Amino acid sequence: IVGGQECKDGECPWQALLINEENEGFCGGTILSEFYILTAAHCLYQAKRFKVRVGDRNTEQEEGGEAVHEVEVVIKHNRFTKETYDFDIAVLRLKTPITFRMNVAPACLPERDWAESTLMTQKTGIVSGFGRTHEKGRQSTRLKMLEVPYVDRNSCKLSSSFIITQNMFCAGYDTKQEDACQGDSGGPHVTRFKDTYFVTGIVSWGEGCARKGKYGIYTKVTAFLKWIDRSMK
Amino acid sequence: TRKLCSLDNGDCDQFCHEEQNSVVCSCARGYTLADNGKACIPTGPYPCGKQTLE
Ligand SMILES: CN1CCc2nc(C(=O)N[C@@H]3C[C@@H](C(=O)N(C)C)CC[C@@H]3NC(=O)c3cc4cc(Cl)ccc4[nH]3)sc2C1
Ligand SMILES: [Ca+2]
Ligand SMILES: [Ca+2]
Repeated sequence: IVGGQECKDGECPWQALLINEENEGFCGGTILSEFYILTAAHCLYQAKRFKVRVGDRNTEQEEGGEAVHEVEVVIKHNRFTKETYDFDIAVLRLKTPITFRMNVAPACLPERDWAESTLMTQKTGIVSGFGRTHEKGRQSTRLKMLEVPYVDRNSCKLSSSFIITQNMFCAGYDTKQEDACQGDSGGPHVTRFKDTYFVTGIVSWGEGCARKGKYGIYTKVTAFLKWIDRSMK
Repeated sequence: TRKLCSLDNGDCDQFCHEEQNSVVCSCARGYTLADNGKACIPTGPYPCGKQTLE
């Protein structure tokens, strides 16, 4: 996250962190339930073996609430393609259930039509993660969050060097210096509605971070709600 | 002119659907629709979508 603020205690409890063999975070996820993490398909190629950390807000310290879960099954969308990052979505089933507690709790899955008509027409959503704090920078040791405007789909297509499929949407700022960034990928984009947070996106890609005339590109969760349902059985 | 689910989400806490010419509310998994047919009440601890307060 470039800009924004730290997640304070209890604020981003649906955040998961995918960690490689060196215990270092390379991607984000969203807690969907005690057994299932939502993340991006492209994140699966970033490490041969990986686990999921939840409850973490500061990677430099053991504040007690943290827990690592092994992955049992990886359910990657069969139409994912590296070239366009279309269908950039995966669900992970954990070997052991997550225990909800302070800083550890699921985001809600919305219903498609309502979400599209009511959540994705709100002014902003919220993206969070431990990713880079500027394009060239290092990853953040603190969990951050950032309010990001939904972006008009035509502006987004005109802004972009690469194809924006209907499985994607855009969010963030034209020139203001706040955006998600590398390492946030796979993490949550949720939309608040009356103090309840619904998952609306998965951090997917951007052309660098916070570049002028460029936006964050997210997987469109509402295109995949049946698919997530199925994957979770 | 905004009617039903387009007028303030139909007064629903969460999901609003229009059936016939009337608002029907519902709720994410882990919530129960209240007796007024509009509010959503959590059925247990750590309901989805709530920031944790303890
Ligand atoms: C069709 N393509 C899909 C993948 C892609 N990645 C691209 C890229 O520039 N990536 C960076 C260099 C890339 C790289 O190092 N290369 C050698 C290509 C590695 C990932 C980088 N990603 C990000 O910096 C990133 C991810 C992200 C997510 C969101 Cl929501 C907002 C901002 C944002 N910024 S451009 C592109 C176009
Ligand atoms: Ca920690
Ligand atoms: Ca920008």
